[PDB]
Amino acid sequence: KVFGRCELAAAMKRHGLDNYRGYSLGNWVCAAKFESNFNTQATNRNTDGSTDYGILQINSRWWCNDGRTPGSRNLCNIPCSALLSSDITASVNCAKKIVSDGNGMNAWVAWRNRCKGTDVQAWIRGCRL
Ligand SMILES: [Cl-]
Ligand SMILES: [Cl-]
Ligand code: NA
Repeated sequence: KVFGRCELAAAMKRHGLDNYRGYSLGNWVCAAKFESNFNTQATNRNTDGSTDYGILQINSRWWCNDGRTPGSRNLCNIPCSALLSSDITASVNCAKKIVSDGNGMNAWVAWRNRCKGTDVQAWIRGCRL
């Protein structure tokens, strides 16, 4: 599923992401835009053989099991394919665990490079929340 911007903002808000660990809704929408272009089916292979999955590009080395990342952990206790669903529930619940692990949203390289320190409220502007 390819979300609209306001559609994703509303779905993330309903799943508890607005101000989660102090990160306003605009940060999460900005991250999803540059991680996946709002596409729940996005995958990308990394150099170490891990793969990033879904609308927030969650990495198989630490967070989900894809059966092909040897010596990886599965800290969200899900198959990585669950992160590709049109229902973002699994991605959001895993994201909540990642952002809580000490490094905040710096875990997402696109957020660090393209959202951090910008006017992220622009990403939810005009949406009916
Ligand atoms: Cl915001
Ligand atoms: Cl933080
Ligand atoms: Na894994």
